[PDB]
Amino acid sequence: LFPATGYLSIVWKTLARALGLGVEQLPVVFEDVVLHQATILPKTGTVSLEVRLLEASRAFEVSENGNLVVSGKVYQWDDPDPRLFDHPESPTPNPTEPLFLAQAEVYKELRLRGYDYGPHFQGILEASLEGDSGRLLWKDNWVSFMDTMLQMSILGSAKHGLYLPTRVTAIHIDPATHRQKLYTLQDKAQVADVVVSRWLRVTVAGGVHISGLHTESAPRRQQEQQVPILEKFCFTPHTEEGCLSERAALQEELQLCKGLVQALPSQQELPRLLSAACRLQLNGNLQLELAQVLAQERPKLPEDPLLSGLLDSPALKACLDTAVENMPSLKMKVVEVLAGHGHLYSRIPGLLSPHPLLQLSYTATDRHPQALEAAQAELQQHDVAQGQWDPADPAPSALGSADLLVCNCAVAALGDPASALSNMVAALREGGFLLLHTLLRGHPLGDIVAFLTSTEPQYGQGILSQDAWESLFSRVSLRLVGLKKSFYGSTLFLCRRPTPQDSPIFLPVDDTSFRWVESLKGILADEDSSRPVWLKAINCATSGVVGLVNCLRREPGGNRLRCVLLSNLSSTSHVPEVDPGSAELQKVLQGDLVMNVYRDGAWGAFRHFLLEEDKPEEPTAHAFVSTLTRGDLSSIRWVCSSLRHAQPTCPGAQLCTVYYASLNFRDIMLATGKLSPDAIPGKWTSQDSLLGMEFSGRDASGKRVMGLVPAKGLATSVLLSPDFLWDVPSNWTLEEAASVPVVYSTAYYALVVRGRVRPGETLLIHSGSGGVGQAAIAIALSLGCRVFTTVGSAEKRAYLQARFPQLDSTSFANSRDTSFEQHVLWHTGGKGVDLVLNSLAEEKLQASVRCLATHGRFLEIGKFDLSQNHPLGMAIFLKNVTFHGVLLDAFFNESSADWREVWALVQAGIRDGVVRPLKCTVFHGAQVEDAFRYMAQGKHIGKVVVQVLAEEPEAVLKGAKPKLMSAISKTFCPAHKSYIIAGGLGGFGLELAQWLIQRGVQKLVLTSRSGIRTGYQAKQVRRWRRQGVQVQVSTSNISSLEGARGLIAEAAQLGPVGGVFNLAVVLRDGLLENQTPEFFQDVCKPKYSGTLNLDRVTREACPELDYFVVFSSVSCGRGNAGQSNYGFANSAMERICEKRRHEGLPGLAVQWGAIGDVSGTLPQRMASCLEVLDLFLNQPHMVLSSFVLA
Amino acid sequence: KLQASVRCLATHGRFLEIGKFDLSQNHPLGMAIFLKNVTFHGVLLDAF
Ligand SMILES: NC(=O)C1=CN([C@@H]2O[C@H](COP(=O)(O)OP(=O)(O)OC[C@H]3O[C@@H](n4cnc5c(N)ncnc54)[C@H](OP(=O)(O)O)[C@@H]3O)[C@@H](O)[C@H]2O)C=CC1
Ligand SMILES: NC(=O)C1=CN([C@@H]2O[C@H](COP(=O)(O)OP(=O)(O)OC[C@H]3O[C@@H](n4cnc5c(N)ncnc54)[C@H](OP(=O)(O)O)[C@@H]3O)[C@@H](O)[C@H]2O)C=CC1
Repeated sequence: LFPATGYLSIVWKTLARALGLGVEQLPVVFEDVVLHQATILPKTGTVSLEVRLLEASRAFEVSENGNLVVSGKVYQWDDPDPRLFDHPESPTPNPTEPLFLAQAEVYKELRLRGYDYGPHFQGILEASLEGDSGRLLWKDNWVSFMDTMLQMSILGSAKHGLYLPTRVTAIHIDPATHRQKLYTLQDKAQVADVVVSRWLRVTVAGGVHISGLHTESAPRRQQEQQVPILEKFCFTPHTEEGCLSERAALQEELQLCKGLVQALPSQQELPRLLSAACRLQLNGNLQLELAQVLAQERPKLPEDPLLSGLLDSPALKACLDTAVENMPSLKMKVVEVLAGHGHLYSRIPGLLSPHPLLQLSYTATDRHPQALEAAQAELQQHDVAQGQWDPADPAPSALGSADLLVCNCAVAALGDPASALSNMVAALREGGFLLLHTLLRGHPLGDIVAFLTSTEPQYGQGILSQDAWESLFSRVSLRLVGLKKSFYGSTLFLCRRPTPQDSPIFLPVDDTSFRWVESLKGILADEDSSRPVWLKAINCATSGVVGLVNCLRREPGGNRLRCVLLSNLSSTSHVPEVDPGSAELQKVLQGDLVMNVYRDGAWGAFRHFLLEEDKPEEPTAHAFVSTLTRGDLSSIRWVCSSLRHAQPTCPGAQLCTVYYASLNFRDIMLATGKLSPDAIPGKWTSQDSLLGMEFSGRDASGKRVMGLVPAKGLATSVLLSPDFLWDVPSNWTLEEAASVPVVYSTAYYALVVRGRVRPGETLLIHSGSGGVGQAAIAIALSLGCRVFTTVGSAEKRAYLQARFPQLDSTSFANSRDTSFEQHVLWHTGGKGVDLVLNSLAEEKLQASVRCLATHGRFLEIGKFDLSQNHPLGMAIFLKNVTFHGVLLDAFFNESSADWREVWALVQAGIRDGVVRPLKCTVFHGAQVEDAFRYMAQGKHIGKVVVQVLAEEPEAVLKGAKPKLMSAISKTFCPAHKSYIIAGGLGGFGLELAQWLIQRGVQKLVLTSRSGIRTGYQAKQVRRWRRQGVQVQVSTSNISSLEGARGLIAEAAQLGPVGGVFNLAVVLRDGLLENQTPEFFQDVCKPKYSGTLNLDRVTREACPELDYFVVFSSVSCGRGNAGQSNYGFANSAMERICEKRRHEGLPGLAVQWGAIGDVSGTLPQRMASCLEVLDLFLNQPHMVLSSFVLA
Repeated sequence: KLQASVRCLATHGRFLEIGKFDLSQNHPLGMAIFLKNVTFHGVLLDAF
């Protein structure tokens, strides 16, 4: 975006040229600068900005493509006053804080906010913590300097979000005093001192003086935001059976197929084929007639759920990951046989996308060129190649040796099992894999397919018994590493070509001293030897050997690494013996898999799976409507509410159940995104919903009440001060009462309190149909005034006429047009109207002002003109006119003593009968989006209310609890509980702490060996303490068990322990040869030992704990080079977390690819990281991962 | 100087104008001030 200071600079240069002076010779003054729009500089091309000056009026105007962009007033400064640039009195006389933000931290904070400034705009050398005074650079560029001024001004604002300048009351520039003020540091760099005075709304530095700067929140909505890949790190046995048993549709399909088979109906292709086969004849069915039939000639059998059920199940992903893992290289070569019918080419490439560094060379082969001729576009979109090899014959040299083979024999027909397997194993490289999908004979579905397809013997041959397949594998000297089996007899074979037998090394890796590193370091050094090196740990289930091998394999010589781990999550589970003579070790050796993990009577390895896309939901009593995507009504959905944790004792609390909640224009503007949430007065969390202003429901005591709330009133419960509650009259209905509060309260405040309306006066009430208009009309007629009202349409006119008989046909006008001015002036004899209640647009507003009579009073309740700061000719005040700015939002913040006046007025109106409920259209809670759309259309008359809960016949109900309801899950914390973040003063720790506080923690303990030693840390800590949070700094190591106990105890003082997070990390990078046992001890001490100490102490004395999060890294699992110790520590942490959950205790381990704001994966922005952390916290899996693919 | 006076106002403030120069000249007045609850009064004893 083009900086506003850029506009100022170009205007200044234009004025200097017009006067003939040079820029540095011309002290200029700006006034009433206004930025109507922001210009976006394109990457390629140029944008022309045109500046026109009106010398007579001292006005300028910048335009682009004939569109106004900037306007204001500019003129030469006749008599510069050096007194002007003297630094103002400091708002805080004595900060007395040696700490101060440096350049890096300043722009780190600004990046967190959303500002991304490059080197040329990084002009702030330092800034005081409060952000009031600092030092700026002077690179001889004016635009950079003034933009740095604006940056300094923005740095102090507590409000979050992205704010940009919109108006500047006045700017003074004096190059001479600027040159005088500049002074040099020790370096040759030139600097100037800046001072910001929020009290006087003035920013002064060098020879510049900005006053009255006004910044307006930007939407801050960027398209094409990063989309992280979410996965769950789950254990996976090598062999499984009944994989798809959970699915019902598959079972129903099986029932249908067997039913047709019985005695020799659905949309699925296979049941349709069976029905066709049985249709022609009940007995003696022709093989030809059943083989061919319309709606079956297509290769839609694979599309049948039964046949391709396993492929859709994760088993395919597990097998593919297993194949990829045991690759000496980082590149994979895969070939598909009979691809025309297999169609795996359309599926396999998609599954391997998550791997960041993997490079794939896929090639599809078929018996005949015409087969697979179709879908050539599908092949083209992927990196695949055509093929002609027919498996029966020996493989062509072109394919040669490939890492992996995929067959999909279940649908494709194989000429002969033995011959095809021989050809394949010939094609398969040494140590490669053969993925084979087939249907097992002797199973119900197997027998059913055997009865069918008898016409083609080749397919019949493909169907074989499980033991037959196993025997076939042995004959071709192929070893079955793993097997996946469906519940209906389908299966998925994964076989590996044996590698030349070699004597394997054995190295215990369970020593706590890490001295085994030297032993391993020596062995790997002997790169000449090709003997595989088998690391095996059996002493501890928490050994993180998995991460170690994952990292080591990348480093040179890592090809020889192979792991064997025994981790049982149940003590009762026995431990197999891994002695060389023991059978199990020999079996795993024959398999020759990199990862061999045994857990509770099963051999397997950890795998990555994409987790469910759906957002978790739970049944809750407290939930509030929210828009998950700002500006989209389609996203409106219910979310869990923080009200679950609340104190009923407090008299100010007065928690109330919600039955009907109304919608107002403000709610639509918020949902539509036309109104920024920050525009709502008050201190609001960044993540929250500000929908709904009024409601009506039963109090905690059951008494029916209607209430008014600043926001969050559209929910199943509201926390409200009793001052904002009225008792519903016995004759009203809770639905009716849902409309009275806001409209009547604002009408009374506008007329009686401010306008001081007297009986017999004259009024002009715009938008009579609207709720506020109806309330105002009802109030006025009671006094006995004469009313003029404007209505958009004829039906609204008729409705108002019916509702208010006293009102007359001459009391109407047209609102959408500006013709009412003539009508009012004519029917009033030209005198005008005493009182005006205006809520219309700029031109309508100007028209209304002319309607005022002498001693008139203008009541303004709109916002558009006020926000835009449109001018108002003051000549109207020559009469005794009084202009009122009426905002009801002020009461919710202060002046409650004043608010009681309006409360009494509304109560008196209610009891006297003046107050009448408006017409209501009811939408059920589940249809809230429909209500929003209907009100957005603008055809509604009266109010739109959402029936959150139906009213009971009883007048007063003892238990007013809301009915349980299902909504999206969110994370909130009780106020009384205490939370601990180990190493919370790091880059991630502080951001996580802030995120938690926004969830209402109120009691925090941050651990760090060094303690507060940076300006940013001190700034954040003091900011939090100002909000009332009880922050604490420990400096107690979690590595030492005594240290962990002390940390927990001191945390308990603030209150019961709620959650503990382990973000402590010390890293010592370097290749294995460089690593030494000391570095491993140092790296694992805060992460491995600390986690064990925290687990022990928490399980000992933290009964109320519910959150136990341990931050791991993607390097573990995925693998990375030169970070073996890091991977080991992370893997150990993950193992501890996995064990904890098995016992019912809470525990979580998160793997982050990279953090940007504070291995082929781009750094992830902090906002996305926190969102994903919330989602993870709400999920039940033991370990989760997140990263952004390059 | 009139513009300077407007800025000094606080929320719920009231502005009482008794000078008749700017009013007669019909000089502009930014309406953004009214966002803060504010009542701009045009005082003229002459009416009585
Ligand atoms: N103290 C304060 O600052 C407060 C201010 N207010 C203001 O009161 C005003 C009136 O609110 P209220 O009458 O309850 O609003 P409603 O939406 O209930 O009524 C809107 C009225 O104005 C017109 N209108 C407004 N918005 C739309 C729209 N999106 N689509 C179609 N027609 C629309 C309608 O047509 P038509 O007019 O043509 O018949 C209708 O008469 C608002 O401007 C609000 O900001 C309210 C309370 C507090
Ligand atoms: N890209 C990333 O940053 C990624 C982060 N992670 C993990 O996420 C977490 C957050 O990392 P992040 O905060 O960015 O990194 P930091 O390096 O900033 O975290 C280390 C912090 O912990 C403190 N600390 C060190 N030892 C201890 C100890 N024994 N007890 C208490 N505090 C201690 C350090 O202070 P001091 O040195 O003075 O003790 C420092 O403040 C870490 O667990 C990290 O491993 C993993 C994946 C990606």
